[PDB]
Amino acid sequence: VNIIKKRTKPFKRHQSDRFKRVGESWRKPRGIDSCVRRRFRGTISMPKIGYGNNKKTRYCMPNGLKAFLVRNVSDVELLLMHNKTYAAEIAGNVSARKRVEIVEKARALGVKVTNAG
Amino acid sequence: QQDEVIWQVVGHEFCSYRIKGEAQNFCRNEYNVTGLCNRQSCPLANSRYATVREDNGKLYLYMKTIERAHFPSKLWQRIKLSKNYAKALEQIDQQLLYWPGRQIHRCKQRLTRLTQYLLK
Amino acid sequence: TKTWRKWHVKVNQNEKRYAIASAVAASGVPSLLLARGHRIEEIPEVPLVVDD
Amino acid sequence: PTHVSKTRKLRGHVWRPTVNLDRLWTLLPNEARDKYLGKNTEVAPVINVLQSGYGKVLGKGRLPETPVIVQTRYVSRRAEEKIKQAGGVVELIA
Amino acid sequence: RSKPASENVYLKLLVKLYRFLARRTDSRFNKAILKRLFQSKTNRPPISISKIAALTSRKTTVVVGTVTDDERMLTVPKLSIAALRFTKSARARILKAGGEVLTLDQLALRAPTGSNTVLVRGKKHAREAY
Amino acid sequence: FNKAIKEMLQVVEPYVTYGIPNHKTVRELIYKRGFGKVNKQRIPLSDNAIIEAALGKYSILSVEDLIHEIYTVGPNFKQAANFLWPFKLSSPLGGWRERKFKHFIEGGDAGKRDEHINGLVQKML
RNA sequence: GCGAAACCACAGCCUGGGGGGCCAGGCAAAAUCAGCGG
RNA sequence: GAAGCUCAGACGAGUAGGCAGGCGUGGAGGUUUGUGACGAAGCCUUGGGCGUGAGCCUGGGUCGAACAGCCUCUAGU
RNA sequence: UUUCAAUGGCCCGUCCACGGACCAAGGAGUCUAGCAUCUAUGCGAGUGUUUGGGUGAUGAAAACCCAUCCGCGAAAUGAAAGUGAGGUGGGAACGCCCUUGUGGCGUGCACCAUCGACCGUAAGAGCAUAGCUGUUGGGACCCGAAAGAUGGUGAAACCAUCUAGUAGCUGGUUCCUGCCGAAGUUUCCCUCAGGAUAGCAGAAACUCAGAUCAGUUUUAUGAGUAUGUAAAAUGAGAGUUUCUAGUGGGCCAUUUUUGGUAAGCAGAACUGGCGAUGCGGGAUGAACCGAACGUGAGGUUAAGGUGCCGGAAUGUACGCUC
RNA sequence: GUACGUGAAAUUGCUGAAAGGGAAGCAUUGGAAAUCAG
Repeated sequence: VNIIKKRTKPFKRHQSDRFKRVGESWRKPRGIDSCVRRRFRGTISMPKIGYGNNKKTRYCMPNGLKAFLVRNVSDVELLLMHNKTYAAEIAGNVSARKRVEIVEKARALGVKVTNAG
Repeated sequence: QQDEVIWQVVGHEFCSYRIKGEAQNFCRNEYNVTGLCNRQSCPLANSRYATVREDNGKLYLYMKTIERAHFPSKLWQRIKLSKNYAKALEQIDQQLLYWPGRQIHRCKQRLTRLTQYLLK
Repeated sequence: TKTWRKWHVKVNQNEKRYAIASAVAASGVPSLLLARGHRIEEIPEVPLVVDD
Repeated sequence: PTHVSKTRKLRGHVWRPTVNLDRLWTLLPNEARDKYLGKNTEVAPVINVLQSGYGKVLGKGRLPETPVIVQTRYVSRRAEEKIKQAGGVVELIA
Repeated sequence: RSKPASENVYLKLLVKLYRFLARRTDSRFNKAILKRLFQSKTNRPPISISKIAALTSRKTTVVVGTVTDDERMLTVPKLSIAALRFTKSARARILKAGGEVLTLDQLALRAPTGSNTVLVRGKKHAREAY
Repeated sequence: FNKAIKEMLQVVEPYVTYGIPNHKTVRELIYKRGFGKVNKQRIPLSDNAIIEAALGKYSILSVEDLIHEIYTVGPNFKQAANFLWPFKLSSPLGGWRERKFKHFIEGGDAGKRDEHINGLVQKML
């Protein structure tokens, strides 16, 4: 089954653009005349549960593999069973010596590495 | 006491073999057959099982029984396979015919990817 | 922060003893030992008794 | 538990003690119950209700029919005759 | 209530056993037992050994909850009880003086459909101030 | 359509249009929009076994028997029509008259329109 | 040459309708200096 | 993973209040044969991926010595 | 990502007014005692070791063990001396049938009742701990008011304390998603502010598979076209006892309506909707016309509309007007 | 490099790109250029 994402653009907090003190992270408004809370025309859209994506295609990359974070080679040995549905992702702090050990091991085990470079 | 009370201790949440991820969990134990925290897989949880692993271009199968399940030194019985891939598939499944055969698929699957690893 | 917080907690002595008996019994299940994290795949038998 | 509190989910939104005859036989040791109750013996037990924490005996319950001596500081009017058909007597403490 | 409020792992085994029996037999005994395993501790009050003795002489006796002891009564009849828990005094009195004590897992082995079993309950008053 | 429904449709006279259905209209509605209230569920009449499992007692077996019991208004009209989930129709193809909320006799589209329901339900399917 | 402070939601063209932000109109060319209304 | 799996149908505004499930923070016990001078933590980026969301993971840059996943305990979160 | 075009979009919080130049860090329902409810754990007519003693060589302020007491419960009642305790109906479950079943038949826990007795008893259910929530008191969610008191230093003022003095009030109160969701008012009590019972909103424990209910109408009326009443249509599973919040404002329009007049009005009773609510149309809009909102695709409508801005006939037909 | 570990934001200077006729900011849909992936 392919992937369809019900929405691509992120959710940005209201007036996040206007102010640097207002973060770019979603907080639900609480004013009783807030046009954003009252969902007027041309206002920003509030996150709802209706936007949730398909269960069979959730936490899936556009190549249909769920990203499993890998710290050492003994974690890649765990993806032995699930090479057809999980993609091994190298942790960002694994040193250069271990990183090549994981990539070579994953190549031998037939486990795709998201950030092999 | 028995397999289900042990299950609700070692299996359900806390083990030394569990890996909980973004939405699910794995099972690191070497003697597993799926890699998942499932009853039909977890030996700490369940009685006699069978699963295979890889050593230096060679395969080995481990088996256990119930009378011996209290003596951990010789609890697992190992058999070494160093002949061929298709032979290994037949050497494994033949020894598990008297055994429930629901997990023969998982066992046979494991040998294939272990063999594929040896080739690659 | 005050020093007359509740630092120590009362427990019924009986459930203290229930806990020990339960944990002693769990010390004699080899499977519970493995999840706890003890590399005892070569231990001769459980409970592992030794000479006096 | 300040992790499970409600402020956590709100971040962002603005001298005569009494004994009765039914309990009377229990004050005596369990061993001598098995050798004084139901056996016709000349020696009768002594149930010193004072030395267990009560000063008065009340009339609740029925009586096993073994004559028994009961030592009390006080006794109900309808307690004492109930032990009379039981064959025992109330012995009053000075 | 779809599950008991207790983290007792042994209780979840009784519920698991009696969730199977509830949907796989027509035994209204099983459905009643499964529902009463869900009820809280306040709704599973204790029954006494004497009261059970009276109720049998007024078949295995089944009570979900505890079976305490009555010291006022002296010579205990022969009884076959099956309860969640037994007080130490009550268990000695039932076992030494006459019959035997059971448990809800054993009772399922005995009478999976609950045939020839009396399902008693204890006075649900607690304090009841007024 | 009885006397206790005369006033039933007079109180909500401006809110409903009602009329006498011919055979074709009753036939199409159940065939294309026929959902039976089964086990408190809106299960479509994909086959006759669904009706029988629900209306077997009233000697109703297939859709046509159910259609016959409806059209002829038989002894089991109440149970059959109660078993029929309220048909969910589409806004009519071509639209209504301009002033839809006036009485039908007055050029609107509310109220008793007699046979013309059979000329409307075709638009509503 | 030296060199501030008040003050600052955002800004700044008018008529009419509901004020500078809305609707419909009139119009609409940078950067600036000087006197000076609201 | 019986806390699972499977079939079906209906419903979706929401203030006061009511109710459950989660995300992040500092420390504690346990665990991961866990990460690290072959570059920890932080920080930055017109780089990528994930989640409806709080948030998370990652490439490159900068940097120099410690840090984290999991089960639980605690709060000057 | 940046820009461009088309359509849309009033500045946020607060109560017009007050706050807001910008940024980083800090920053507010906490600890604790008592009580109440609920859930869990241990035990059970008991229950609670941690005032102490014992013991602990290795983290010895931990863990572990225990004597006598004592707290609460195990009996009440009187002000006090003193005294001091069922059967009928249903009914959960089981058995039993006739042969399914139905029904009958037993059995009857809880509880409900009636109908009975005993002085409240009637075959005891608590005790401890931890958690959640509620409430009362401590600085007591954070900040903030005019005085005062003590003891001083100057020549009434000043200084450090009491002091985090006093709040009925002002301002702020920090993460997400989901579910459910009001009242906006009678009732009374009530010197005073309020207190209420009830209704609306919920959570748990128990009956009948009902002809039990219904913002409905019929049937039968009785009396004066209406009025109330009791007794078929239609839909719906209807119920109950127990507690725990929130609320008791107002605005708009209809009905009569009595009192009114240049004319407004004035007064109730009554009914709705807004109050918690986006959306299309009405150029613009608090009450007007439509319509109640998960996220998207197509189809089709409502009210409103089709000269152009503007999506859609510079349509058809018959007429009036300079 | 002692204005000395890391060196954020506000704030400013230059460089490059872009747009600007009495607002900007944002939203949906696409083009243009830039860039990334599979």
